[PDB]
Amino acid sequence: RYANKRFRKAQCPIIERLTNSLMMNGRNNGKKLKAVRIIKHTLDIINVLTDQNPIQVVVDAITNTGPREDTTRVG
Amino acid sequence: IKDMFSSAMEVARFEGAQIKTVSGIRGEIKRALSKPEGHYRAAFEDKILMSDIVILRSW
Amino acid sequence: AVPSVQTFGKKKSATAVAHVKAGKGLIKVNGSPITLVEPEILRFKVYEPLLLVGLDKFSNIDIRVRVTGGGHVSQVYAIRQAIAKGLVAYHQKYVDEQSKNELKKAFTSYDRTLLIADSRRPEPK
Amino acid sequence: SLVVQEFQHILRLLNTNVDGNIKIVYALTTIKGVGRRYSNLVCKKADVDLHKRAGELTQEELERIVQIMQNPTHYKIPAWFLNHTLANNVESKLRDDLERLKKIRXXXXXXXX
Amino acid sequence: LDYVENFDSPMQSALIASSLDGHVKVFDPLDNFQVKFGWKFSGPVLSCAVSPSTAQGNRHLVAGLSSGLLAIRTKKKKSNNFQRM
Amino acid sequence: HDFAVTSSTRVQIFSSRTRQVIKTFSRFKDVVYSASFRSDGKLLCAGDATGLVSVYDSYNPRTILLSINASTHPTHVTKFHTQDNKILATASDDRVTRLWDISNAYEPQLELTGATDYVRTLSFIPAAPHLVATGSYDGLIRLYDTRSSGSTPI
Amino acid sequence: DYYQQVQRGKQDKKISR
Amino acid sequence: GLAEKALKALILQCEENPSLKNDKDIHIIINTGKKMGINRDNIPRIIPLTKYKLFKPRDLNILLITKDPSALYRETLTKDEHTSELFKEIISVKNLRRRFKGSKLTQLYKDFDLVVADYRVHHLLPEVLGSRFYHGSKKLPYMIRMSKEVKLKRQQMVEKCDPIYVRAQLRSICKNTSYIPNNDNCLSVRVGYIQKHSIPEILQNIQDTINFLTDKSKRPQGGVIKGGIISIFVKTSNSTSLPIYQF
RNA sequence: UGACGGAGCCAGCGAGUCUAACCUUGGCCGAGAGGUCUUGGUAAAAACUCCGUCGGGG
Repeated sequence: RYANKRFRKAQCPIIERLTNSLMMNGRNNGKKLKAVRIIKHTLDIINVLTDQNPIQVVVDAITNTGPREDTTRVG
Repeated sequence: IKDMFSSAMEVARFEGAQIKTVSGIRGEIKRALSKPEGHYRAAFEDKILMSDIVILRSW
Repeated sequence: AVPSVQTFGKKKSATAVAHVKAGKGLIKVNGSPITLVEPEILRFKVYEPLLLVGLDKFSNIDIRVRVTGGGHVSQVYAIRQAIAKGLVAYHQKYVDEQSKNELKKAFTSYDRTLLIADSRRPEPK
Repeated sequence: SLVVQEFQHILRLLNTNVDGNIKIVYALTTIKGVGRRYSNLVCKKADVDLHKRAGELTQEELERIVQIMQNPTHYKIPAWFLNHTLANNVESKLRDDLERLKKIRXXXXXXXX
Repeated sequence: LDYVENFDSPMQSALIASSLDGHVKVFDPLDNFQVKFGWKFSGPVLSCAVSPSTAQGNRHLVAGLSSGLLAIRTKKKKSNNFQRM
Repeated sequence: HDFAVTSSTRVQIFSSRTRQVIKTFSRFKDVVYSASFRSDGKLLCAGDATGLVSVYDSYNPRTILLSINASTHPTHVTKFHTQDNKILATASDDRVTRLWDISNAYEPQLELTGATDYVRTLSFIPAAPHLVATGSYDGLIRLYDTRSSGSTPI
Repeated sequence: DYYQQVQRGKQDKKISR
Repeated sequence: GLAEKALKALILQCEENPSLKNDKDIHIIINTGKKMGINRDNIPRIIPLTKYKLFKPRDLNILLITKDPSALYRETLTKDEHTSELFKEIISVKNLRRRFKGSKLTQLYKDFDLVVADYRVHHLLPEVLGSRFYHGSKKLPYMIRMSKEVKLKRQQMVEKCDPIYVRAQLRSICKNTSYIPNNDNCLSVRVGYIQKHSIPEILQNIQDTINFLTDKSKRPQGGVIKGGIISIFVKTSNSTSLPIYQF
């Protein structure tokens, strides 16, 4: 259970937290074993291309794309 | 219940009617079933058989 | 007689009746080895009570597990629960106590759902 | 420094333009009505490789496929393996059934006016 | 052309070459590239390659012709109480 | 235990022991010239007549993992580097050889050039990962240093 | 006109019966 | 000497009436004297043709209904080049009950022309294949002895099919026709197709069926009619009965 | 967010001597009611995993 507390969502191991955001469409909700089979097929590809680690890349992906200043609407 | 009323409009002139059976149970006929032209749903007081013959009294 | 210990494992509506007795080191699920579990991606979800504590501690024991109910996934959460409970309730009975608190601290730091049923009873707000 | 070999793209078979860069098991299926398995049998009957492209297949081996395809029954082909005005009257019948019935009852008389 | 090295053979390093005559001849860099063995295939040979040194199975010399032919050649490769006494 | 074999629009994979076709690549549009494997062994190339090298994993003919649109002239030779397993180098009929880094399939890492006529072979050298032997059809085997500017040979 | 002669034969046999 | 004038009146009228035009078979229906003591199972007892054929097996949509494991029967039948095109669809009972429920069953009644089950699952079939096909005996499911292999008692019977022999059975089951036994006297058997072959082909085909059904020899398949046939009646699925051999 | 064909295994509520269709050609028996047989037409656990194959609308 990661939904109950406010910041309990942080301790999800991000590889799962990446698979959970893969099943976001009405054609895709409630199909996790399809999503896990994608990531295990995806993490193989990142190795074959860039030898380093898939999981070092996924961590380095989230560090880059998350913005640093976001703009909001004022009244 | 089949083949008592010919059209789905004929049932609608007769809904709410106190249908009874041979066996002596009562009921009412409620809605005209659509996809065949004649039949209708009817709620009795207990489980009707297949071997049983409904009769609606009239004058 | 024969030293055995019976523990249960429960997810959504799936039970898991794991008899654990002293033996040679075979681990069966429904009259079939544990290397033949169905979903084939979640097979390492049931190798967790094997590989967390170390595969040596299964060398003398048998793990007969039979499951009913549930789905494909919610049975795999039942066999990983009843193997963890069936291992950690044999060391408090027929092997040493200090083994048990080494195991119960091993499964705890990894995932507490192995031991106690995470019951997702409702909440009204 | 020479080397020599045995290609013609889009071709016309039984008035149908057959695309050259695809398999003959599938290039024959763009002809109207002929099944995929029917295109699978004729390549076997004409002793043609299934996985060739349509841009191959010299006109010797083309017409042998043509002789089988336009005349199946002389080449042991199984016979199975080959390829509302009554609405508008009964609509007029059924509305006249309603319109008479609209007359007999009084409540339905307010509709059409 | 193809080069392979340190494999199960009396000749350590092999150099085979196609000649568009069907004619694959085998050369060696230890022996000043002298001609050692020759095959002749039917039509002209375009592609030729040998299984590597780490093959640990039946080797292959696969040569490919212009006329549509592959040509593969290979070097192939009681009771318990009774036993206690 | 396997060797790739080019054909007209087809790369087949034969076996060692059974000597028959295991798998067949056929998704190519026109004739595919060269099919090498990487030194890892996982992932092979294929250069077409439409000029696209379509590198993907072997033992899996249904997933074109990476479709490098190389030159519009037909690429004859696509090889992988022996030393560094992620740098590809293709050639073309465009008389330029392009060292592709398959992290970036949308830009050549280096355009290696200067060829007079029809490069139809290149090969790498074991002691130097930077040095590349590239043979034109005019004669005149070019030798390049990819850590240099590279547009001229050494 | 032989078919209908049979068809009326079986039909008239009933109405006699 | 009454046959052709009876039968010419059938074919001539078969052209004229449009309701009569749609049907394409010729039955002979036979009212034997005494009641036949065999009750109606749905095991179709086939008769042999001594002179002619009715159908080559490449003229019919042929469905084959086999056992559960069904990979030994799917792939031996397909590849062995005597039965590649012979069957239209190879289907399993487990994949029949699961796939075709409800109104898809009327289409499959209309899609296939002749349906054949494995003999050892022929009896389970009238629940699966449905109560449409057991109206009369047009699409009544034949059985084929799959294996040329006997089941000995207290003995494992091996699973094996040989496509020479099931080709040989379909040739022996499509060239000739089939009856079914009834508890009453009246039974029917098809004799010829209305436009494949004309009256003297049918007329020879008539006299074989009344001969095979009458012989005390060839008894478990032909020794049915006891005493004498009272009459035989040529009529299609829709036409009226035309008498011939009234005694 | 494909198309097809096999193979793999997974539930939980439910069990009133009660659970279920129409139309048609034809034979025979019967004084009839009807019986019986014949004949054609029309209606009526899955996702999931694994393998094989494929790459405008009417």
